[PDB]
Amino acid sequence: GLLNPRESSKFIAENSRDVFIDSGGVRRVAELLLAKAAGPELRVEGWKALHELNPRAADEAAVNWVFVTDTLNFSFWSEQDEHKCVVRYRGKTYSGYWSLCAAVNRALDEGIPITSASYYATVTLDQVRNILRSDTDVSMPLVEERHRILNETGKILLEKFGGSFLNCVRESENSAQKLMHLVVESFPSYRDVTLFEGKRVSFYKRAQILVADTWSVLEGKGDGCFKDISSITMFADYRLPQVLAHLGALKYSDDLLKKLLKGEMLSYGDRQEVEIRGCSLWCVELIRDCLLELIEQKGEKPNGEINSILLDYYLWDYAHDHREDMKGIPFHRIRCIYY
Ligand SMILES: Nc1nc2[nH]cc(CN[C@H]3C=C[C@H](O)[C@@H]3O)c2c(=O)[nH]1
Repeated sequence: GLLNPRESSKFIAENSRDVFIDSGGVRRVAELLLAKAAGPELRVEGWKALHELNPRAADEAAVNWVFVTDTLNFSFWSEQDEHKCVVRYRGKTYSGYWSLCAAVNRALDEGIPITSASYYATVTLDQVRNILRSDTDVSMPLVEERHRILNETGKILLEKFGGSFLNCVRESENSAQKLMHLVVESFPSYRDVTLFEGKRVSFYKRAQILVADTWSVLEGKGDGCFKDISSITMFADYRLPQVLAHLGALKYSDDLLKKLLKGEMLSYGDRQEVEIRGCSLWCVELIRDCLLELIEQKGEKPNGEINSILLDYYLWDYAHDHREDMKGIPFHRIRCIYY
């Protein structure tokens, strides 16, 4: 049956018709990452320290915060950049995924317990629209899907887990793989699985980022100490492929680039879609191996364990900060609940 994400990705990358991993671009990105390796952008602390919307505390509240956001961590792109969902929070302005986090903090500050399953298990579509309200005329995408998943997720947390994601965390016994597995098996919307060449492959974008984010928000300590944190892969979404294609690590075929430039919508499980995700996932594994080797070849001792989580976080932010520079190669478009 099921290949795990890393195995899935290797298999996809090796049998890919429309997407290509370019060793030269793998080298480049590794070296761009090397010069940054001592800075907060490739430390676990950077998750809090570079993102003011992320929770400060390492408590049950923060953990449940990470849960609700990674539960809804899918599909923020809009049809045009002039015409998107924006949320204002404490006099600052956020679009995309950050507009979700703003929306959450905004609700918490209003006093609505949006990070509590007791609440979001029975929250209405009308309430959800309210909480996620935009400050432009344009709504966040798939709000109906965000409502349905909240209700399903809340119920399951209240029934199986005492209404707290901290309980799920503790049950994983400091294993990131077990936490990822528990999540995938307990919460339907996280089942980020499809087909390729007649084998079941897995990506687990949201499940993996949820584990990474649990790790980050608890600062790699306590219930968020994970002995096996380096086993987590990148989180295969639509932005990380874009920024790997920009930097020269990923190459797309004529036909694929055709779709991307015209804004033609991909479907979840389309081969080309699957190939982009799988190749991206494997691409990052290769950049990580390159970087570690470069760090070795300069006879160094890093001050923290570099892993595929941290590279992903970095490259995602890079995506965000350098959007204008990437116009030339668009991100692939899809509407699904998985990313
Ligand atoms: N691949 C990927 N997909 C994603 N969707 C949403 C996020 C949001 N994560 C944020 C927290 C730390 C990261 O630097 C990023 O600012 C994300 C990602 O960090 N990576």
